[PDB]
Amino acid sequence: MKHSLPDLPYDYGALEPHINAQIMQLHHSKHHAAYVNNLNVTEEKYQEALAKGDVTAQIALQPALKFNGGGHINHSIFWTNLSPNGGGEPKGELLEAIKRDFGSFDKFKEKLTAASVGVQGSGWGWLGFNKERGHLQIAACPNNDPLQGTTGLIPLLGIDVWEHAYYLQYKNVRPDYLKAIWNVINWENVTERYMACK
Amino acid sequence: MKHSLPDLPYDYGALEPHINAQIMQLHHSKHHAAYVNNLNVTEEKYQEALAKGDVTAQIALQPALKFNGGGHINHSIFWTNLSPNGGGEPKGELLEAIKRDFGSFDKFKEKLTAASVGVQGSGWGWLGFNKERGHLQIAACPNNDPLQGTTGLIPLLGIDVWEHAYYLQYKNVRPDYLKAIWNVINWENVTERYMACKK
Ligand SMILES: [K+]
Ligand SMILES: [K+]
Ligand SMILES: [K+]
Ligand SMILES: [Mn+2]
Ligand SMILES: [Mn+2]
Repeated sequence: MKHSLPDLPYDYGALEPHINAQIMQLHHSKHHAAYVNNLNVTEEKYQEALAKGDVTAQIALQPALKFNGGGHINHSIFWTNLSPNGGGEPKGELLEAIKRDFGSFDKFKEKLTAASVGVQGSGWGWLGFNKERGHLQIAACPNNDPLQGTTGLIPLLGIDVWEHAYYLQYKNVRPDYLKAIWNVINWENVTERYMACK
Repeated sequence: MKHSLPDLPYDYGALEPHINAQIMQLHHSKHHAAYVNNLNVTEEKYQEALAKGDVTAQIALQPALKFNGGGHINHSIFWTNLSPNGGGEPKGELLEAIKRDFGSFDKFKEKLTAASVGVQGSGWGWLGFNKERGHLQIAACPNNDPLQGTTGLIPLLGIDVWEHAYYLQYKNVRPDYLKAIWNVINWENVTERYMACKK
């Protein structure tokens, strides 16, 4: 009945040298912890305002709900999208879909990189599934706005481009972080999410 | 719970010739009614989502909640802000505050007119009360975003500048609508809302 912080499925240092253990520990144990806690606080406030029919209070809570709820949604997916066992290319129908919809795996990587580099301020780049069209789709989201809740696309792979996702290690050079992160993408998890859509 | 469409404080033609009866009837019986109906549907969907801990669903419902919920909030205030016995100027402490914060009643009208005419697309112009600062403040809101829920200001007087608020009568000439509406402002209601902000 309450949202909880999922354990990281690997050690804080498991993604070194691509994302260092200081980032992983802060990102999970400080940043995500705060979203979950503030999400639960906001949800309780929203339950009270709903039961009273206080629409002003409901609307005033929307920023916190989207930001912290989106934070919890996005980071929960993000941790499973990475793995010490990741890197390389997907296989099977996910790879065939990537080649069909984006031309090639490398072309897909440069489109998702571009979407991720192009976020001005805080946000996320996403590979999603468009269930209406039955094909893959790339989108960028601001701050912690979550993909499915704001666009209807089913999330397959997210890349956090908030500065806390990379700054300690890569400083201002966001492209260096994006170069590195391809080495730890958990294509097994992205594949499972894709198959679940179809 | 279940929100309801409030009765109008007067009949649909009571604000003529400034806002014609066809507009008032559509505005209350069709537009506000739809906000209530869609607000109730959206609240029930949010109750289901909360019980499931479905945060995606909660967030997907926010546009409909803000739009219809804000529509309900704003129009409920709007109807009480107008009156067949309105027009003229406020008195007492509200008039004192208007002179103090905007210089004069006429300069206040200019500023609220300008904010309302300046909305690009659908929206509202508002005179509000800033509780933190203890003075009056003019703001504009897009679409049906409600004043207090999005800015913290307490609404005193709102002017709907959605096209459905004036188009049938004034067509594209929103400034003529703004000039006419001053004739039906219920300063008694605005005063009540102001006094409530500070006792
Ligand atoms: K590196
Ligand atoms: K006339
Ligand atoms: K009058
Ligand atoms: Mn993050
Ligand atoms: Mn309206």
